[PDB]
Order: sequence, then C-alpha cells, then structure tokens
Amino acid sequence: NAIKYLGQDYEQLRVRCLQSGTLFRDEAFPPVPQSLGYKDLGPNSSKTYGIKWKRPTELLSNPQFIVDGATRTDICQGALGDCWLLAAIASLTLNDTLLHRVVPHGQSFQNGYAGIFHFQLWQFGEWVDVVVDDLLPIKDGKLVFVHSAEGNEFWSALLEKAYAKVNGSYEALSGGSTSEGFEDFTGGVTEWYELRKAPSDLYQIILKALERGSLLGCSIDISSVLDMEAITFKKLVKGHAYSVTGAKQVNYRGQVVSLIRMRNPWGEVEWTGAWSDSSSEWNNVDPYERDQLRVKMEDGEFWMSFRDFMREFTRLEICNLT
Ligand SMILES: [Ca+2]
Ligand SMILES: [Ca+2]
Repeated sequence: NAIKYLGQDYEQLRVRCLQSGTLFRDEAFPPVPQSLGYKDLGPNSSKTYGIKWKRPTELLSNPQFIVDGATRTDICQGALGDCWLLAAIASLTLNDTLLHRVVPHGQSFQNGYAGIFHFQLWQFGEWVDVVVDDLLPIKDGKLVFVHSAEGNEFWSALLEKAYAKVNGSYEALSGGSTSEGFEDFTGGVTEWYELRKAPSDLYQIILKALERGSLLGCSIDISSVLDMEAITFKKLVKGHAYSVTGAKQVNYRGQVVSLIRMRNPWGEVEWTGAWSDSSSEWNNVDPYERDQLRVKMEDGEFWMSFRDFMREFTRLEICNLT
C-alpha cells in the first residue's frame, strides 16, 4: 500500500534474513562515518570519536521496541541538534492514529528477530515505508542520539535513525528550532504565529489544534550564536524547539486562567516560573484540578499560563494533517 523507500521491502528482507539465519545489514544506510555526519559529526570529528554501531540486542539481553506505550517521555535528545524533529515526534505520540501509522506497533526483539525494523515516514508528499537495520551509534555504552527514559526501549532511537536515513545522515537532521530546510513533516498547512501579535482567539486556536491532533511547537528566537541554546533565568532554552503538549483552563482564585503545557525534548530542564511543578499557583486552584494537571517530576514537561507563554516565547508553529 505505502511506497517502499528505495524499493526496500521489509517483510521480504525479514524472511530472507530469518531463513538464512542472519541479521540484516542495510546497504542503503551503512554503519559508517558518512551516515553520522559531514561537519560537526564529520569525518574524524572529536564528537564522533569513540562511536561504534551496535544493535540493542548486543547492548542488552532484554531490548524492547515499546515499553509502556510509545509516548513523549520516550523522546530524550542526544548529542545532535535535531530539537525540531524530536519535538514533532513527541507531539506525534499524542495523536493516536498518526502514531500507529508512523510507528508500526507489531515489532519486537523477541519473535522472528532479524535485526530489521520499519517506519512509515511522510516523504515526497505521501506515506513511505522505510526500513532500518538496528545498528545504532553508541558512545561510552550509551546511545549518542535520541534515547528513551526507559533504558531498554528502542522505538524512538530507531525512528530517529529512519529520519537520518531519508536525509542521508544524522547531522542532516540538525539545525534550527523552526522547519528550516526540513520538508513537510505533516503535509497539511503549517500555521505560524508571532506571539506578541497573535489573533485575540489564539488560545482557542491552540486548543482546537490539539483536539484534532495537529502538531504544535514553539521557540524563543536568537540573533547571534553566542546566545544560541542559552538558558533563560526561569530556565527556558533559547533557539530550541518545545512541544506544545496540552492546554487547559483552570479556576484560579475564582477567575478563569488559561494554561498551556509544553515539553522540552531534552526530557529535562524546565520553566521555574508561575505554574511550574513546584510553584504556589497550584495552591490556589481547586485541589482536584491540581491533582489532575500537575505532575511533580523532572521530565522536561511543565505548565505555563498562556499569558506568560506569549510573553516568553516568540513563535508558535502548527502543523496540520491532510
Ligand atoms: Ca515508552
Ligand atoms: Ca515536569
């Protein structure tokens, strides 16, 4: 049904490997310096020094494709500036049908393992099935790029690998917090908002985008590279893409307050202002609202008020489907 990237046929390649008692080695994306990168991850780079390509089945006795669902907690940025892509993947997990397109859930390391996995990527303006072998860059016994908070989980590492594959290298995934040089992730129309000059009904726009399963991301702009990925006083990261993962209205001190939830794809480092995990704003909402929305954990995810949100962040991007 879906076009096969480069004519590679997952099931056909899988059984060939099974029947010959072997593990898949992708010719289309070899475990080689050029697959890593071309400059910062380039030949002989100190960043790539000591990298080896190892299967999860070499690292562990119990590797898992999916552990407790394929969720946003499974997206932790490694040593690669692919924050926009990782933020989009985190947002994609919130969309159940789209997630089950992109990440075929049947796959595992247990039954019929041949060192091969596949994903359905939006490429050339259609759904494209992409195979990968499960060799992944490792440094000091750990994944170099995206990892899950669950150490034996590999769907996201493998998904990032498929993206690296269709772009020719991992470094090719790097860049800015915007869709700079990144083709359609979604195919539908992309909406862009400068937050200081937003439509008066922006909160409702965000809310309805989330409800219909669009992907939302936001970032703070920069001019020079000396303040690139610079950390704010209240611990926001500049020039870095965040997933917008939720929006809720609360009754705060008797008044309707609009709140917005976002996730740093680092899976750590969070806003410390009003509505943060440990902030006192939660003492002034209905205790049951509090219990329902607040989660006290260093997980990259946090709430802000929508007003503080539009003050702090420069832009919101919405990626719609077809
Ligand atoms: Ca998981
Ligand atoms: Ca948190």
